[PDB]
Amino acid sequence: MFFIKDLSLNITLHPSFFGPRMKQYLKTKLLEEVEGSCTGKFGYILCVLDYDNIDIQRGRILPTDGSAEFNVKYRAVVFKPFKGEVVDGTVVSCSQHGFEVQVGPMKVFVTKHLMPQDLTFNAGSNPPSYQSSEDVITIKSRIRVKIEGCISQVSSIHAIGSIKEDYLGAI
Amino acid sequence: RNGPNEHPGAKYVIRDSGDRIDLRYSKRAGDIQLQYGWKVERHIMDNDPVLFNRQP
Amino acid sequence: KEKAIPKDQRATTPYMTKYERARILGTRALQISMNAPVFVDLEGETDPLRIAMKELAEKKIPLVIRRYLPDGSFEDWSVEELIVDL
Amino acid sequence: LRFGEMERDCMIAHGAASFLKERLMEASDAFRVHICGICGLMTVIAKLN
Amino acid sequence: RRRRLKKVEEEENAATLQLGQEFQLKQINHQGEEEELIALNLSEARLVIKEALVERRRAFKRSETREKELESIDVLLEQTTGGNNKDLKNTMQYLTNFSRFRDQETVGAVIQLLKSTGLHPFEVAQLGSLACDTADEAKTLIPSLNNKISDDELERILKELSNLETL
Amino acid sequence: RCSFEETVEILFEAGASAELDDCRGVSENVILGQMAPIGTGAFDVMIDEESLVKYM
Amino acid sequence: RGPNLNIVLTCPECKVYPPKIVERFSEGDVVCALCGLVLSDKLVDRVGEASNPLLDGNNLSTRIGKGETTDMRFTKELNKAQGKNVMDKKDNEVQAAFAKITMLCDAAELPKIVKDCAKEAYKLCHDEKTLKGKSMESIMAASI
Amino acid sequence: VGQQYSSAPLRTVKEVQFGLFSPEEVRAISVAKIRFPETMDETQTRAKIGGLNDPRLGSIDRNLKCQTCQEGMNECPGHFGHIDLAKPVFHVGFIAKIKKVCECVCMHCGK
Amino acid sequence: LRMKHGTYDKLDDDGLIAPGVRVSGEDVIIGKTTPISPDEEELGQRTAYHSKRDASTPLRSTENGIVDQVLVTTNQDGLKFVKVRVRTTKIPQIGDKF
Ligand SMILES: [Zn+2]
Ligand SMILES: [Zn+2]
Ligand SMILES: [Zn+2]
Repeated sequence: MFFIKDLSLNITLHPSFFGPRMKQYLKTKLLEEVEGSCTGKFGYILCVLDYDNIDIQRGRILPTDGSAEFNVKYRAVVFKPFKGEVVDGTVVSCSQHGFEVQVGPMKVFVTKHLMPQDLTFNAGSNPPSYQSSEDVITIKSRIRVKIEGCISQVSSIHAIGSIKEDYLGAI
Repeated sequence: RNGPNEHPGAKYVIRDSGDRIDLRYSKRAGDIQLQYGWKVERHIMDNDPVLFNRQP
Repeated sequence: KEKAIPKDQRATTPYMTKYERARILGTRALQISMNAPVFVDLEGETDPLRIAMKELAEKKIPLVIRRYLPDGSFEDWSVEELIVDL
Repeated sequence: LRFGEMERDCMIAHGAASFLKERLMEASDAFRVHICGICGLMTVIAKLN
Repeated sequence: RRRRLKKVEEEENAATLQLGQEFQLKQINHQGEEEELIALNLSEARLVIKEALVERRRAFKRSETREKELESIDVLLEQTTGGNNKDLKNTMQYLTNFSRFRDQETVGAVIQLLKSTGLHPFEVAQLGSLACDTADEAKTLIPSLNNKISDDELERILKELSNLETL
Repeated sequence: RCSFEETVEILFEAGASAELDDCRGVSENVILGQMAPIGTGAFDVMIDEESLVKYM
Repeated sequence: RGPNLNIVLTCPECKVYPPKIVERFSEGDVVCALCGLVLSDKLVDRVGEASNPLLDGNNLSTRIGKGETTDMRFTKELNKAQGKNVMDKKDNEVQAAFAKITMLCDAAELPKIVKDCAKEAYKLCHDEKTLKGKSMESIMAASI
Repeated sequence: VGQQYSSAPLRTVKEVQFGLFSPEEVRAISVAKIRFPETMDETQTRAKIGGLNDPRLGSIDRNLKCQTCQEGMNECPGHFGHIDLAKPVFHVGFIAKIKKVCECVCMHCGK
Repeated sequence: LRMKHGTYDKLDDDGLIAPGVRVSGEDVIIGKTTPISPDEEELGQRTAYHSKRDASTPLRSTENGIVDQVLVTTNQDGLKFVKVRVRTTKIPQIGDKF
């Protein structure tokens, strides 16, 4: 799911950037340290909105580091997965332990036990694929997956999905 | 270049990554090339401020 | 921000304290040692502490001192506006 | 050499807060631990790799 | 702020619309003003993201079928974003290949369409992201819709959502 | 208080009474190895952008 | 049959394996002898008690005795309770045998090495099916 | 060398909240249940699992890792085990405090 | 294993420096080894070749001089033990008390 979130970050500036154009460096650091990053609390931080109007507060010199610590408030578009949510994606990898679906910046892992019984793994075909009477699931195929679990770490999110329920699977 | 056995000299070189180089056992590859932001742990020289104390 | 006293009613001394000068010189000296842009002209000087002293004398240290009060409130004083008389 | 309590008192009387910290931290045992925001205990298992 | 120790927290679950602690319905922005949780469907998210990229490109410089749009987004992405953008490239590529509403007019119609139901922001965003043909499909793909909207309204809403589908 | 005398008795009473220590004294900061709010620590040093832009 | 949990010190830069490693104990450093890179710092060099894990194995025990202030009642009962432990009973037999071996070896004016070997011989040869119908005196005399 | 980089934010201790451990907390915090009064197994080559020096509580040797965090001696803070006592026992440092509470409340209804 | 960084060049086959030899800091004056138990690897560096570990006695770090006397005898228990004496001359300097 895509949300527009109000986020805060603590950025550190090396003393080498204590010049008349330090605010630009803070903006560059924000786009280089936040955009594309993953946080278990807010999901994948994708894009920073209103790049011209970030609120840069007064910086605090750290006692022994000598660097300035800036609190930065910004508005960003973040993708956060939730268990029980249904998403669409493209299969990127297939193996004996199931296939992986790519949904935006996230990869959902579908285990065999979360697949319908008829589906079976066929390593003989190149590329390997899951074959059943009605459909074939392979790399680049489009699958509707229901996220069954999400484990969020401070800098990583991994989810497991299922295609057993009705109206799921190959699109 | 002087090394750790001649005052004024130096004992360690610390790179920006946090790696510390003992100047003993380091001359095998020759003198190290210094870079900005590095640290040279060198002998305390003249006019260095130091705290001088007598107990009690 | 109720703990930031507006500049028009600051009741603290307009003079830099000895501890404020010591930390400002040490703070700016450390920054100079880390290749910070020097805003004062150097007529020949390599010690970061001496460069900081030159900056303080010419009022070119871009720092402010957040003086804290025993109730949690604070006052912001620029190094340029603080009198260095001690 | 021992930087004892009396020495600490003298440095407090000098107002050298940063020097007092460096003596007690970087000239002696300095250790980094991970604490939990819910419980203030040092019971966080950190797989830093 | 008083003491805090382990309290039993409602496990996150989309089916129950229990989105957690930071994704509550009522949010507080940087100005302290109360706001509703902004949930975006795939088409809305695609427009919002690429609307900021063009503005970002404008900032630096001053101081359509699927394939061509995909390439245009790709070239714009590399120009207007910094390093370690491996996630944003996949996101923009994923949004172009899974969006149902192309232009702003189409998206604007959807927003003015689904806001009459009074559903949760998560539910409306889901109804604009997944193509459902029957009310039963939306009732099982979005378990939260159960006992919130009658099949009579859902059937017509899905029909109108499928109506404004380009290509 | 535990730094002076009766260290363990004071700490047990702190536990039973669930005392909150706000770490505003020198001893608490010495124990935690952080800059005490004394002398050079009685204030914070911030960076001034308004002056940075005009110093060039 | 268990987790590895082994740390091997090698120079990331030199990459030569096995590496030349020098332990600068005075400096508290472990340094690569070829490049000088330091691999581990802050190496370490009554609060405990010693025991010999060759005659006693793994058995940590503590005595109960009087202090600067003590009532004989508590000491007598605590010793009474401590004696009635079922697990420590097994090893006390070996310790009692050690005590008598020490007494015999001391009344014989024998060196400490002799009694240490005698006690070790007893422990190794004890608790076996062959020596179960023989008197303890024969066991002790043979061990000595 | 120094300690390895961490992704957690670096903060300064602002408050210390003293208190008492609950039995539930001691069990939850514990990484292992200590049930053997030994330190090494019968071979005296490795530490006994479930004993005092369980490899799960940390390591104090420069050559071994912690089985819990997989970090060396200079990074592992140590991990707590727990022993479930057969019967409740007093805390020697609170007996006087415990006595005073007993004289304050009824010893049959706790009021 | 665990041999000290000093020099063993002055020891003889019996692990003792002959009297009359000059010694300095970190020099080993009594060489001794003890056997080790297998299945214990430290910092790697422990191969099948290694079967002994160093238990030597080095000269005091700050002291130097010439070995004056070495006597080898047996204790009350019959174990071999040795005494090594080292000579040095102290000449008055700017820190000596009189
Ligand atoms: Zn916790
Ligand atoms: Zn090397
Ligand atoms: Zn550990």
